[PDB]
Amino acid sequence: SHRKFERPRHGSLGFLPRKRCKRLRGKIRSFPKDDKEKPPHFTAFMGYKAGMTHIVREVDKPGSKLHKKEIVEACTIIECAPMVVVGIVGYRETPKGLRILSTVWANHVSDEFRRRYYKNWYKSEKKAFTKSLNVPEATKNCLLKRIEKYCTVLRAICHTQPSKTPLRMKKAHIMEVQINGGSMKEKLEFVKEMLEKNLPVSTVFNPNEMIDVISVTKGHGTKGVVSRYGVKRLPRKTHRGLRKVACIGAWHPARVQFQIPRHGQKGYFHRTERNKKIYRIGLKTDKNSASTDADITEKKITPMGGFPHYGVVNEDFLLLKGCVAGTKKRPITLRKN
Amino acid sequence: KTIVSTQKVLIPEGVKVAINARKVTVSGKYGTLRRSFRHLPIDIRLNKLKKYIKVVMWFGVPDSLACIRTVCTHLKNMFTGVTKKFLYKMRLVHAHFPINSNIVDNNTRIEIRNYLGEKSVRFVKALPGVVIEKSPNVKDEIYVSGADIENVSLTAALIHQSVLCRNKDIRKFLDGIYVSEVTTV
Amino acid sequence: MYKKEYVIDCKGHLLGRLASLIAKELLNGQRIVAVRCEDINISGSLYRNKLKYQEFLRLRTNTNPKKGPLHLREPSKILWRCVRGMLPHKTYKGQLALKKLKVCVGMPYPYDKKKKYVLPSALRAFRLKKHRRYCRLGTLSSRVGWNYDTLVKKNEVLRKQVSKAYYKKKVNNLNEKKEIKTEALNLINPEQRQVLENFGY
Amino acid sequence: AVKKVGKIIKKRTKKFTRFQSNRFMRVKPAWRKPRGIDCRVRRRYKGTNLMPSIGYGSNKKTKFLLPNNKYKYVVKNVKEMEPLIMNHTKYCVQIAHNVSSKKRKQIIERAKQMNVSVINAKARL
RNA sequence: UGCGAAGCUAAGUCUGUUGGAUAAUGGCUGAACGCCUCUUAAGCCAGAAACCAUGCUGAUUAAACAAUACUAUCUUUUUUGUUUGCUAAUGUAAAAGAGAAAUUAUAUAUGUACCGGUACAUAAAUAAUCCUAUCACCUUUUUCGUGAGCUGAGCUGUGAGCUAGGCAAUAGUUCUUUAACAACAAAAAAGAGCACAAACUGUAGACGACUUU
RNA sequence: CCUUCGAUGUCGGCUCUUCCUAUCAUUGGGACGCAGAAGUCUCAAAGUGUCGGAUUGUUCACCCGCUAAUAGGGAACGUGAGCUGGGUUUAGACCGUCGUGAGACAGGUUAGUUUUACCCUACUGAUGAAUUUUAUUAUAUAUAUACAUAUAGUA
RNA sequence: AUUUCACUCAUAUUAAAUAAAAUAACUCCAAGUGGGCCAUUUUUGGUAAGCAGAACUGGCGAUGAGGGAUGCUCCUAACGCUUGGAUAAGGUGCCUAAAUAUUCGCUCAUGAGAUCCCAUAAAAGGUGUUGGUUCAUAUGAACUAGCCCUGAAAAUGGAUGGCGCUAAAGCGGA
RNA sequence: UUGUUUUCACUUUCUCCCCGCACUAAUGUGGGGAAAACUGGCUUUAUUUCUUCAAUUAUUUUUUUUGCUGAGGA
Repeated sequence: SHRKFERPRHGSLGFLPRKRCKRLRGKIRSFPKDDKEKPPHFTAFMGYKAGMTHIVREVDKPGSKLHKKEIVEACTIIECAPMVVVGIVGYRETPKGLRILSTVWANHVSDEFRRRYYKNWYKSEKKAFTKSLNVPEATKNCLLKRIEKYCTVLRAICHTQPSKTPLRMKKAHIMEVQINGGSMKEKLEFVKEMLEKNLPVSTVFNPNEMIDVISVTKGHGTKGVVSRYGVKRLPRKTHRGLRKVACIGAWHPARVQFQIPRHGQKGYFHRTERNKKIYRIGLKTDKNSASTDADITEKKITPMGGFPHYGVVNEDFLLLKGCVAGTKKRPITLRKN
Repeated sequence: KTIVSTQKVLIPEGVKVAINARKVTVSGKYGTLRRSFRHLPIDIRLNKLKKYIKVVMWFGVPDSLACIRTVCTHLKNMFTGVTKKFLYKMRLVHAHFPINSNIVDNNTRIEIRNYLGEKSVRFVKALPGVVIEKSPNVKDEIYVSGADIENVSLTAALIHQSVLCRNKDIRKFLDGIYVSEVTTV
Repeated sequence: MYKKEYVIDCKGHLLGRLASLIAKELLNGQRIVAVRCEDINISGSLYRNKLKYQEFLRLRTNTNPKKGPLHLREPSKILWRCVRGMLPHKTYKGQLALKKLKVCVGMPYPYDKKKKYVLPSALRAFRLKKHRRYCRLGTLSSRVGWNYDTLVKKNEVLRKQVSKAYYKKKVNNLNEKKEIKTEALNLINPEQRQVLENFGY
Repeated sequence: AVKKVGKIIKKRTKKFTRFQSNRFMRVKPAWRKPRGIDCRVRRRYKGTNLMPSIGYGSNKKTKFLLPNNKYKYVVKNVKEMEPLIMNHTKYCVQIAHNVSSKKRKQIIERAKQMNVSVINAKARL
C-alpha cells in the first residue's frame, strides 16, 4: 500500500554511481559555447587548493538587511602558478563526435611536463619527447594549415609547474584548455604566439568574475548509509543494529532497485560546482597581496605559520568566495562560465 | 470519384506568374511572393499569353476536391497582395490605461507599454515582408501592411494575442488590440 | 544476393519494408551496407511517430535501467534495431546475419565511391498514397535527441558537390568514348559491322 | 537413420538410452521403459529420448548375420566345428573369451583347413 | 576533573542554468457548404512545473575508439612447404567476371546557356542496360602508348596492334574445373625502452586499487 | 474454495524505495449565476511537494496547529532471517454472564522466549584480464585507394 | 389347444435398404474402478463467478502429432520403422516454409486495426467519410448502416506474439 | 382474364450551320439545329491459311522435361 507519510528521497540520483573518480585531476566535461564575435581567449586554468581564510567586505545590496554594513565571508585560496602552453590539438566534428585531426607540440618541453609520461622517471633514461621535437618547420606548418582548414574546435595543451608549489609531486598536471573566440585562423594565431611561454591566471580570468570549479571531493573510504545518504537512524531497540535502511524494497519487483541507498564509497567524487566569484587575483610580485585600502599593512596571503597541510603560497593566487571541493594540495580546474 | 474537375483563375494586369511543378512565383509592383503546392495532387496549366491559370484534378474524391478552390483563393490572394498591399487596420482599445505603442526597426518590432498599467514592455516582431506603422488619421490605429496575406494577418494576430488579459473577467476588461478592418492599399 | 556486398541508399525508403528486405537478404547470407539512413521515411505523421518513440523511451527495467532496453537515437541504429527485430538474433546463424549488416548516416569514405542500389518495393513514392502523412527518420531522431542532423546535411552537400564534379568528368569521358566508337565502327570489317548493327551494339 | 550395406538394412543405430541417464550417475544408460505418471518420454513428447518399438525390427531374412553376411557361432573346442563342416559358407566362427592359447591355435588351424572364417582370429598373440 | 591543537563534523559556511519541439487552449489563411468556419480538409502561428536537449555523474554502461610520446633485433622481395606437452608450419558463414560512385522529383526530373526565372536539349519497361572476357607459341615485317637508367629530348623494357609462316594440345565417358583470399614455417636477396616489485608518500584506503618521491 | 495444512511468519507503527492518476497544492488554460477579491466547474499535465502534535495497539477516527497543500491509491492489505511486539492468538491469573460440572464467551483485564545468511541472484561499492572473422564517418600531394587499412607494449 | 398326415408360400438377388454383420452367442475365474473435469446445445439456484447442481453427445483424464505465439479439454487429426507424393487445420512482409500475388471496395485513429475458444466493453453521441431510403424546386431535410472518432482512468517497463505495417503487412469479399 | 398488336428513343463523325464565337481537360470546347451511313446493325452469294473457328461439358487419343522406388528370384 501507499506510504503513510510522504517525504523526499534520500540523496540525488544524478550523482550515480557513487564510485571513486577515475582520476585525481578535475576534468572538464564541456567547455563554454564558442562565440565567434569575441576575440580568441583561453577558457580554463588549473591551480591547487592551498586553504581557506575569511575577508571583510562592504555590501552594496540596496533593500537588503545588510547593505551599507561590512560583513565577513569565507574564501578559498587557490595557488595558481602560471601554466605553460606546450601543445595544440585540433578537433573536427563528425557524426560520431569530436575527432582529433592532430596535435602539434612546441619546440621545447620541460622535464616537469615529461615526467607525467613516466611511472618511474628516476630510473628511466627520460627518452620521451626527445626526437619528435626535431620535426621540420614545414611539416609543422602543414599540420597547422590542415587544422585551420578542417577543424572547428581548437584546444591548447597546457601544464602546471608543481616545482613552484610546495607539492611533493614533481610530474606536471597537463590538460587541454579550449580556445574560444574568433575564426579558426585567429585561434591558431593566438595559440601559436604563446606556443611556449607562461600563461598566468590574469590573462584567463578577471577580478569579480564568476567561474565554475571542477575537482574531486575529499575521500572518506566506505561509509554507512546513514552518513553516505543521510537516512534516518533506526530506534535504539533495533536488534541487529540501527545504522541502516530498514526496508530495501517491496516484495515485488523481486529484486533490489538501484535507487535504494546502500553502504559504499563516500567522497573522492568528481564535482563541477558553478558560480564561485573571484574576489582578488593576488600577484606573486607585489608584497601587499593580502593588503587592502582599509588596511595598508604589508602582508601576503599566507597566514602566519603557513597554510595548514599545504605550505606557503609563493606564486600567483586567486581568492574564491566560498568553498571548493577537495583536500589541500588538490588540483582544481577553474572554468569560465 | 469524379474523373476530372478544374477551376480557372484570371491573372490581373500587372503581375508576372511562373508555375513549375506547382511551385508558384508571383511578381508585382509591391514585391514578389512564392508558394509551394506540392502537397496536393494538382495539374496546373498557366496560360501566359491569354492570362489565367487552370488547376485540374483527375479522379478527385470530395476531400481532395475541396482543395481546388483553396488553391485558387490562395493564388488570387497572391495576385491582389502583389498588386495592392494587404492592409489590416487595428485599434488599441483601453478603459483606464492608454496603451503606448512605439514602432522601431524601420517599421518592425512594435513595443507596447502600459497595458493595464503593467509598465513592462510587450514587443512583437513583424513577419518577413510585413510593415507595421501608425495611422495618420486616427490616433489609436495601427497599419499592418504587406504583400503576403498570410504574413500580414499572422502579424496582426500576433499583435492581438500578445496583449491578452489574464485573471480578470474577459468580458468586462476589454482592453487590447483588435483587428478593426481588412482592406488593401 | 550473389554479390560480395550490396550498398543500399536508404533515402526515401519506408523503414519497415526496407528492414524486411534487408533482413531476408542477410539471412540468405548477402552482406549489405545501408547508407543515408537519416533520410529513411516512416508512414504516419511525425507527431505520431514521436509518440511511438516516447512510448519506447518510457520503457526500461526500473530495477536497473542499465540492463533495460537501450534506446539508441541515431537513425542508423534505429534501422539496425528494426532489422534485428526482424531477425532471429538469439541464435548463432541469426547473429551472423545481424553482424553482416552495416548502417551509416550520410555516406562515409568507401561507400560514396561505389554504386548505391535502391529497393523499389520499399520506396515511399511507390508505397504511400500522396495524400497520406509520413515522417523523416532524421527529423524524428533529432526530436528524440540525436542532434547530429545538420552536420550530416552539410557533409551531404559537400559530397554532392564532389559527386557533381565526378559526374561531369564521367560524362565528358563517355562522350569522348562514344565518338571514338563511332569513328572506329567504320574501320572494322563490314561483316562484323553488320553483326554489331543487327544485334544493337 | 537407416544404414544399408548390400542386402543388409539396419533400421536404426545409436542404441536407445535410458531417460535421464545422461544427468544422473545412479541411472545407468541401459534401457528401461519409463512407467511414470507424467514422464515426457512415456507420453512421447517431441524431442526427448524416443522409446524402442517393434517397428525397428530387422528384416528376418538378414536378421542375425554379421557384416560378412554370415551368422556367428561361438566355439570353445575343436570338437565344436563338425556342424560347421557343412555350413562353412554361411557361418563364421568366434572363439570363446575364456579359451587358452593352445586351444585357440588348434581351433584357428582347424577353421582354416575347414575354410571357415574366424572373427577374433588374432586374439592372444 | 579543566583547557584542549590537528582531523572529522552540523546545529556552521558556499553553490544549485537555458534552448528546441510540443499538449491544453487561443488564433491565421482557407475550402468543403456562393456565406461562414482555428482544419470537426490541405497549409500555418503562439504556447505548460510536462517531453527532448543543454548542463551535471558514470562510461570493463561501447567485451568501444582517436591523437600523441617512447620503445621491442626488427622491417621489405623469391623458392619450397604447412601430407619431455610441443619447438617447421593452415584457416575461411562463403571466388569462379562475386564487374558497375550523380543528383533529384514522383501531379515530373536532369544538363547547358543567359538573367529562383527564361529558353533549348536530354530521360521516362529506368541494370529489360552498359562494361568486360578466349585471338595460344615462337619467328618475320612493323605502328602506337607507359617504367629503369640518361640528357623538354634520344635508348632499353612493358602493353596494344600490323604482314607472313608453321607449330602444340590427345591420358580411353564425368565424379570439385585441386584455379580464391588470408596467414604461417624454413631457406635465400634488400632496408634497421619501459612496467612490476622495493623503500617513501597519504591529496587514498577493508584488501586490492589510487596520489606521490 | 482453484493453489498452499512433510507450514508462503497472521494487525499496526517505524524505516525505505518505486509506481498509478480518478490532481490537494504548484505551471499554463477554458467556463461561471465572472466588477475587484475570494471561489466554483473544467482541460493539458504525476516535474515538485503533501507536515508537527493530544487520545487510542490500532487501520479508521477525532481534535490542536502550521502550511501552499496538508490528494486518493498500488507494489503478496509493499516492507518481522529490517525492527518493534502495544493488539489478536498457547500454557498462569482476575471479573461478569452462561453451564450441575469439567469448562465456554468477536465480553473485559494483567503477565507472557520474535531463531539462521558464510550459498545463488539482485543491489551497493572494489580489483581485473582477454577480445581478427574484429573494426573503420578514412588514409594518401585542384589529385588514388575497402582488390584498403590495423602488429604490441608502456604513458 | 396339441399331435399326425396332406398341398404349397420369393429364395436361380435373398418375403424393404445398407452393412471389413460370426470381430458372434454363451459360460467360468478374476483385476482395476466406484474423488472426476471440460466443450457445444438445453437447464436449476445465484447479482455473478475459472460458482454450485443436472440432461445429450463428444472429449480431457488415459494422448502424443500439425495448427491456435503461449495453453490438459479449441481446430485438423489420433501414433510401428522408413522413402517419395499430395493435402487438412492454418497460413504465404521478416521472425517463419509459402504471394511485398492478382482483383474490387472501405478506413487516417495527437492511445487505428488485425485468426473460433480468447483473453472485456455499453448506454449515448459526431457537420469524419462511404453507400442507401423516403420526402420537399440541384438544392434543403429526416432517417439508415459500413469503417473511423468521443464515451474509454491504475498502479515494476510492455506487448495484434515481436518487428513493424497505411499504393497495408488493416477491414469485407473474389 | 394470358397471349396478340402499336408508338418514340436508342449511333458515329477526324461533317456542316448559328450562338459563346477560343469561351476547352483537349490538337479544341459548351449550348442550339441539320447531314449520310465512313462507323455500327441487318439481308443475299463464294471462302475460312487475310482473319476466326472460342469457352464449358461429355467422349477419346497422344506429348516435352523430369523426381523417387526395384520387394521377389517361381
